[PDB]
Amino acid sequence: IEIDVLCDLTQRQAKLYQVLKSQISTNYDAIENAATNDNLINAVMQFRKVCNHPDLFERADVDSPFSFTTFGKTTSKFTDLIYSSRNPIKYSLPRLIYEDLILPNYNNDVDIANKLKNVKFNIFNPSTNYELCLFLSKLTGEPSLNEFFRVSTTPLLKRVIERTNGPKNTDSLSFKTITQELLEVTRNAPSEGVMASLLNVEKHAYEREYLNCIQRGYHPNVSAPPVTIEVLGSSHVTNSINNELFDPLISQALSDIPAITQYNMHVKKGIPVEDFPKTGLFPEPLNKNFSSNISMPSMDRFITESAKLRKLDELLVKLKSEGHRVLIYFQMTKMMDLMEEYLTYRQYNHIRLDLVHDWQTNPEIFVFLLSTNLTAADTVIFYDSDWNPTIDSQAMDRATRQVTVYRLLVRGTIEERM
Amino acid sequence: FVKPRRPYNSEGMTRILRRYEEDLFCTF
Amino acid sequence: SLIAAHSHITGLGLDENLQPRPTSEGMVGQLQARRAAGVILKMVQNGTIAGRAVLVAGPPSTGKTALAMGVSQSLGKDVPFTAIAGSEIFSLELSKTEALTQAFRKSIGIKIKEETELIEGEVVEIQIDRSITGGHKQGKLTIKTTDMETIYELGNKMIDGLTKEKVLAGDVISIDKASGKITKLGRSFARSRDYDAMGADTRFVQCPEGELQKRKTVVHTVSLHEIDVINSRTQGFLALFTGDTGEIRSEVRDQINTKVAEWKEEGKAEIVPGVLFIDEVHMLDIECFSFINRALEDEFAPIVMMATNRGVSKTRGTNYKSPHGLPLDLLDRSIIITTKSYNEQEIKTILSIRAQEEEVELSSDALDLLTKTGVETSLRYSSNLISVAQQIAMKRKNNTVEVEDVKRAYLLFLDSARSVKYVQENESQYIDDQGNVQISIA
Amino acid sequence: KSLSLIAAHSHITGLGLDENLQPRPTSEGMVGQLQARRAAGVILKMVQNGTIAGRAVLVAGPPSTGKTALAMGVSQSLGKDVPFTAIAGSEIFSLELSKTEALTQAFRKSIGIKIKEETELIEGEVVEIQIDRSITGGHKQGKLTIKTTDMETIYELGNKMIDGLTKEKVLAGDVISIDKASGKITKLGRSFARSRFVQCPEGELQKRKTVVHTVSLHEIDVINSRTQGFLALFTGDTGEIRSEVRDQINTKVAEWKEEGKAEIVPGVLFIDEVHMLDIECFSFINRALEDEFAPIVMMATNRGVSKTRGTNYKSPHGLPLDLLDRSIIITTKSYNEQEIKTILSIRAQEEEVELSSDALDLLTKTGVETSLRYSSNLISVAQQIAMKRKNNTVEVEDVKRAYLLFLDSARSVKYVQENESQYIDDQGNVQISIAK
Amino acid sequence: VTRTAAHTHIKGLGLDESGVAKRVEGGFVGQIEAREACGVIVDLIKAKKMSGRAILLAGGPSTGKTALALAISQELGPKVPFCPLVGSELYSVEVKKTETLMENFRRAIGLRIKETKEVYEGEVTELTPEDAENPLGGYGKTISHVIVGLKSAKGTKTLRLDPTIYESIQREKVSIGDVIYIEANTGAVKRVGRSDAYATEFDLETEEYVPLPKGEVHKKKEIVQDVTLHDLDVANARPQGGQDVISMMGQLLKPKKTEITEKLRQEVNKVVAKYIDQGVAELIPGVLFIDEVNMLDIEIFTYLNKALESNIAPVVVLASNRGMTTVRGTEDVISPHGVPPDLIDRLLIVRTLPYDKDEIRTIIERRATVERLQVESSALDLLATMGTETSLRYALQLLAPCGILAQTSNRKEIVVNDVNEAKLLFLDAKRSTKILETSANYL
Amino acid sequence: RIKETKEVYEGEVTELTPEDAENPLGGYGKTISHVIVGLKSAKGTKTLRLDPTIYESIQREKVSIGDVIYIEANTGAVKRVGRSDAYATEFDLETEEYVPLPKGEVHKKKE
Ligand SMILES: Nc1ncnc2c1ncn2[C@@H]1O[C@H](COP(=O)(O)OP(=O)(O)O)[C@@H](O)[C@H]1O
Ligand SMILES: Nc1ncnc2c1ncn2[C@@H]1O[C@H](COP(=O)(O)OP(=O)(O)O)[C@@H](O)[C@H]1O
Ligand SMILES: Nc1ncnc2c1ncn2[C@@H]1O[C@H](COP(=O)(O)OP(=O)(O)O)[C@@H](O)[C@H]1O
Repeated sequence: IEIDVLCDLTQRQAKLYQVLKSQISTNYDAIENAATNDNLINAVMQFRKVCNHPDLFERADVDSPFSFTTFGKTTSKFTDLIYSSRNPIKYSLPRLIYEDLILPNYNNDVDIANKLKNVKFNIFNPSTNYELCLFLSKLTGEPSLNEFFRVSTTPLLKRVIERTNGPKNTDSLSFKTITQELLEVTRNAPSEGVMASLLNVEKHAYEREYLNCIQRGYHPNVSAPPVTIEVLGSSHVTNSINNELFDPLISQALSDIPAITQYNMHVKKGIPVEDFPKTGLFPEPLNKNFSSNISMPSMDRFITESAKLRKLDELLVKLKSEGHRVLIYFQMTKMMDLMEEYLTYRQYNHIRLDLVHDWQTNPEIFVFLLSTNLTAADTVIFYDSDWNPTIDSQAMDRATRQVTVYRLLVRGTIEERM
Repeated sequence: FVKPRRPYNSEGMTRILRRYEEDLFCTF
Repeated sequence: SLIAAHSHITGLGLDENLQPRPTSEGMVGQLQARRAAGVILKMVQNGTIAGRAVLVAGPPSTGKTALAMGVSQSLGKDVPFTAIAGSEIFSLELSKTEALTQAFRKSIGIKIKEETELIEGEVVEIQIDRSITGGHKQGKLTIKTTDMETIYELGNKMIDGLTKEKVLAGDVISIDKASGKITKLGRSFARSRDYDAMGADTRFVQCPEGELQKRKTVVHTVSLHEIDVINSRTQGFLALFTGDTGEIRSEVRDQINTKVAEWKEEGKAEIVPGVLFIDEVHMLDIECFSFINRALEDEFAPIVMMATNRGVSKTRGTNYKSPHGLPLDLLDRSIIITTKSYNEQEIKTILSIRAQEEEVELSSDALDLLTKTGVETSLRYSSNLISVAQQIAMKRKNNTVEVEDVKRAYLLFLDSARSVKYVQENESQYIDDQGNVQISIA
Repeated sequence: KSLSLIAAHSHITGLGLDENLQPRPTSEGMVGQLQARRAAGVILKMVQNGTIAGRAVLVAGPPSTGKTALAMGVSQSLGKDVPFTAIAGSEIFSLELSKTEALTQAFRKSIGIKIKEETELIEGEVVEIQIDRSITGGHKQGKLTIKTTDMETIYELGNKMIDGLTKEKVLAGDVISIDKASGKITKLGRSFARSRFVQCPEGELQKRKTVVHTVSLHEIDVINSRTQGFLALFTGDTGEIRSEVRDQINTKVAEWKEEGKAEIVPGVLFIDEVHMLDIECFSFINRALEDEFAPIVMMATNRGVSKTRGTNYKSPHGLPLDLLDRSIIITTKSYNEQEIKTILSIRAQEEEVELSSDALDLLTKTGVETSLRYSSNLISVAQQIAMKRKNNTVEVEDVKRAYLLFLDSARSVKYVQENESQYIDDQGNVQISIAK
Repeated sequence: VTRTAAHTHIKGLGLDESGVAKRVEGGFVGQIEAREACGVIVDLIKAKKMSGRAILLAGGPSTGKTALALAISQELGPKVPFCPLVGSELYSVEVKKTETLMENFRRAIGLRIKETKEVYEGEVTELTPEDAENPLGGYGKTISHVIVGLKSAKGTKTLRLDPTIYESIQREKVSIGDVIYIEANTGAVKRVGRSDAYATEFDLETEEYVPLPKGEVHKKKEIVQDVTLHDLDVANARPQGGQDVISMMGQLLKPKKTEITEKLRQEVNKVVAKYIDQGVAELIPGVLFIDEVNMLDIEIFTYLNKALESNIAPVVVLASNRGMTTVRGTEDVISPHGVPPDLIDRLLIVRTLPYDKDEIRTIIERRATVERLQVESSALDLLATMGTETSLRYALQLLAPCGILAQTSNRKEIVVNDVNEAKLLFLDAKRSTKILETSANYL
Repeated sequence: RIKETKEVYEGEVTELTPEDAENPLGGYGKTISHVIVGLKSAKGTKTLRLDPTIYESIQREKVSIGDVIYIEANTGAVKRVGRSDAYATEFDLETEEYVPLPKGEVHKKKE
């Protein structure tokens, strides 16, 4: 019983096939002619390698963005791991520009003009403009008259980090909007309330369409740090750059403190909770899959990337349910290793590499792999099928019951001609 | 054989116990 | 609910041989356009071809939007039907080509197969461990059914779903693993010592028996454009509702196309294309037409339906006149369904159907006079007159619209021809195009 | 360095000129145009003298006469460390900058400041590194042995050097460069020791090295303004820098030149297709040229008497007369047969194409007949047709095949003009059907 | 079975080894001289030596210009970057059109780099931080170091981290018993999942269970990456990927197109040239395809005149169906194909020709055999006469309603009567215009 | 138009006592078994047995003796309306908002 199985090319296999077709200057007629005849053999070995398994031509690995960095690498009881990533682009600045425009000294007036424009002539100063401060305090309701001078002279990021929910007096002109008294009810409201459910459309759309189990489809190609600025011979520039890049308030605000460290603050040191540097302000990602740009080689894509392998995974279920002993014929040893790792992933009973004695004595085995003498042998599969009948005849009579021979074929390739 | 469970690692952390008869709240 | 303009049309009214019935499914008349729309409907339902442009043309008040609504109602559930107008393309934060690309990608649905696990049972003990600040959260949950009882481990989101929608011991909850949703079904223990803090009146449900953990396969349809907006940036799920998706790059669309093909190649997802409907397509720039001519040639392209009630008029963005207001390159790659005007019997049937939908008991002679004023004037005027005649009829406290109420409604409210007749003999009272007017009556 | 496939002006390495500013007939890839090359040499001497500022010249002529070739020759003859900004007329029409602001930024990008500074550096090959820890590890002691080809020394390290060596791993045999005052250490590579690959440094190990910096006025303008950092020089959103910081930069640069800490290096701004600017841009350009810190502006245009943009009248060269009053005009002329064939031979040499004499004569005939750029495009496309028949020299048959396959301007107009029923006209009418 | 849309019967130019086009090859019928010129252009692109070469595909409607550009892209292969574009794409509301044109120019040039990655991986065994002596000192953070112990298959390493790597580790939400993946080029951390050495049936977080990674903990692996120059420019202009606060705050902001300066482009070019000089990277120039080139303004053409003279420019392919037409943005400049005379000098025009009745018939034959339909001979002759009478495209897309009308009569044959019914139900431009002229109220 | 039924608990704080458990757990201090809170309003006084988990809500809003608070029934989630008017003359100088004592019963159902 002879039956052939037809398979269709995958996306990666067709991409590699088209790359190989475009690489060899489109002498596909000569490839077909010397395929009928059997350094063109080295050319068609790449084609048969592509239709056999795409990992043999090029191994799949960790998919990550290209790192546009110059870090400290090893040119090969603990090991120190310190962050050392830089940018390859270097912007050089002379010392004269920094020291005569940006730093104060005796011959410039950076600090004097900064004080003149920010303190003495500020209009929120209560020592000179108390009427405006009292007017604004009646307008807004701030309990302190130095609140406006503090707001106007600190940056927006520092304002939005250390913002507190301090109380305000009722005798003011600032009352509560309708949208705010709708939103403040449903902060800790449970489900099945009418007002809580009418203001929670987004979470219901999140769990209606199963958004916490979807996969990430896009990652960037290149990821880079900011451009390094270099000044030769000045430690002040290095100190200022390290303070700006790694501001402890801001980097502490974008993550947490360890829990045992918090226990060491609160109980073993007597520091209250309100004196903690405030934490946990980084936004939560959509899934656990969206938290990074690194994708892993999974052992479910390995099955689907090779069409012949997927057809074997479809076909072995019937042979396992019917209780047979299968045997595969190969031509290389690379796919011998490939089926070794695949069968150890699938935990099936196969050989480790005498063979005839172990074949006859042990019936607990399932699948045999040979590279070009059995009897209780029922179903045989030709993976790398070659129609030279000298090899196929000796493979046939090498191995009581009915015998089914299978051949895997890939549509639209060399083997459809073959 | 039976695989072991993952180790549970909670020191320096509070606890809320919600049992059938009675509820706790342990604080530091 | 409320009554809309095309609320009586739910379907197309076609047989198994794609031949229209004379009066079926809310549609009466227009046999050739209904047959062509049924052919386009089966063309969509096969799902084998992409990027075909269909143009519907005819005079106003003919049934083009009625045909589009019939196609949409015969399309069925979980098939995307984007209905836009030509004026919505022009935006201050999006380019016209980007808005057209998003409108194209809204009309392609992806049906994703997912495998979930359902857990239901009584809660025995909840232990929740939290930090001093409150960020790190972990704990164990002991759920129990009649036959089995296991102990699970909890994460941050699961504890958040446990704290809100307060669960105590003795409550019966249902957990879905892949959606992360916790629903409380009721209570069974009826705890005696209740701290009187809340006014809960939770339901008495029975003990769930059998297997604690059950698997099920669920199917949900997502749009392509939702996948681009989700993958575009960190908080794209907010931008799906706020509309702050400004000019998504091409690399995102290429990688999303590649991953959609990869999901199709394994069996997790399948592509369900839909219909994009553009009403008043003549209200578009010529750059939009030049983009449409080449966006119709892609693999991920829906079937586009366009409607026009315009003859040989000016094409926007140019200085020449073209048929239907459309350039000849777009008209080359379009098949055209034409629509013809109505008869008196069709207008009578339309008015009777709209009276049946609005729940108005019309008399015979009232229907005859409505048909007469709908064949002299337009159909929409006589359709609008029915509710006004009804509201006049309830003032006399009789639930049957006579010809007197119809005559009163015709007297009170005007048509376009009577309005231009009244305007054109009193041109001094109204403001001229040169801005001159007479305000004084003497 | 400076990756490039082949450019269209890649054969021009400068202006071919003598020591008395006389143009040779063939030098540095430039042939013909003796008067235009002499005028551009005078302008080059004006730039290299650096004592005058804010002079605008105009290079006008027919199309394909070598105006961009002249600009590229001036830019190559200037060499490095002199600013040269080349912009188009349509580049300044921004959605985030005003036109006068974009013109101001392009003006200040073309003048630079030469600052000379010296720093003391360490360079050598690492012999052996010892890090010592105590019982508790609170303090760290260290010793580093480093050598060049002439000396060898051993240094005792402190805590911050040890932390800077543990970060960015340094092993034995590595060649590194150490800056003491800033703490930055770079790995130059690995030494030639089989037992990347660079050689061991020579001479002293403590070298005082002088680096000559050149920074434009626009960079100091961006850094001195506090509204954005130096990352706006790369991201490109500076966003309408205020004027007062420019007067502060002007006064600081003036007193720097007075004290002797800096020198001013003026450069050239080149505006290609200057006729596509609005009249507001021309009026700003009129008054921006009388500033003390203004470069020498080169404008190139090829129009006749055409409409000025933003107006309703016509002007010579597309420019108003008040702008033309402050300009000196260089005029380029058309080419002969011999100049065209010399240009084509030079383009053959740069494209690595070997030509027959008859093929060169046919290319010269069809270049005089149609266009210089058409033959200069045909010559590179004939080599692929020649290589399909597997021979190296390009013969007459390849040139005739390329002339048959690829059309030119006048022929395409000729085939359009008697087939206009198949093309879309200005009124949007076309006939697609074959019959009727 | 499959999905087809207006193309995908075209698999290439279909030439010989000498550049001679066959009559029917690659789904192409006729257009022999255009296909030979396109093959010469393909050889010029594969030579990888030329910069700023521009061709123009000039012909009537429905003469096969987009088909020829698709054949160019299929003949070049997926390694060479191909950037399809319409003329209306360049008008953006976020940035000027000149920057969009230069962005597509830099997006049409590819690169291939083999990159070495320093990688730590394993299952987290011990996660113990150490505290600072004065944590509320204002400067300096709360902790000093975090000890992390990792194990692998035949290997176990203990690492001492600075806080900055631990902040990413904490942001990844790792614990004891998780398999992690630390890469040392950018400090990025990937959390793979729970180790399989413990129980896997006591979770509620729908997580997958991986085994231990093979090999040692510290590795150096080679990765081949394919990037463009625009990716490098975009990554440098909006920096994300570092562990500094500018990089972490760069991901949270809404992205926006900016005007990338020339200084960044020169520095990226210098870095790429230094990579190529080390034998690490290789350069793959590509094709930019602009369709409907008459939709561009005079300013975009004037900028193209300067952008083609750069030394890193790709090969640009344009297409137009216009006769003597005024250029957009001008009022009196009449030019061939709507393209100004300053750009035609830097161009090589490839002319496409109209078809014949037999060519229409066989094109309908391939479009019928691609859509998995069989027709009769008389219906095919009717379709060919119909295509000559009205348009090729109208005969092309009348096939699917004919197939649906054949299927609804329980037959797998397209006959003359189905084509007559498709005529009766669907019109073309000429009959619709004839209805429009003889109409009462713009019917 | 949305209608809703509210169950509320408001009044002046009389006592505030975190009751300890009978058998405390090791390694912790002050394990709350429940919280006793006494309320006082006009013509009404009622003490309440509450969840242990509202103690964090007491500690966040800074609720002390003499304050007048607002306890929602189902979610808990106490909040400080202000200070009672009887303590307005407690301190010469202060920065607080003294609100009158609320009228009606402590527990009421309002639609
Ligand atoms: N065949 C029909 N069946 C049902 N209702 C119809 C039919 N034809 C027209 N109508 C009604 O007449 C109106 C036609 O207006 P509409 O379809 O919106 O614009 P147009 O007819 O210009 O495309 C609709 O309100 C619709 O309810
Ligand atoms: N005198 C010359 N010497 C060398 N090459 C020239 C000369 N004149 C023109 N060319 C070449 O002719 C080609 C087109 O001339 P170009 O300078 O672009 O014309 P235009 O002056 O109109 O810009 C360019 O590649 C240029 O190198
Ligand atoms: N030589 C050809 N062989 C087969 N099909 C063709 C050929 N030329 C054109 N076509 C088909 O005719 C249509 C022409 O479309 P397109 O090339 O985009 O328009 P234009 O010819 O105006 O560029 C396409 O659907 C294409 O599949």
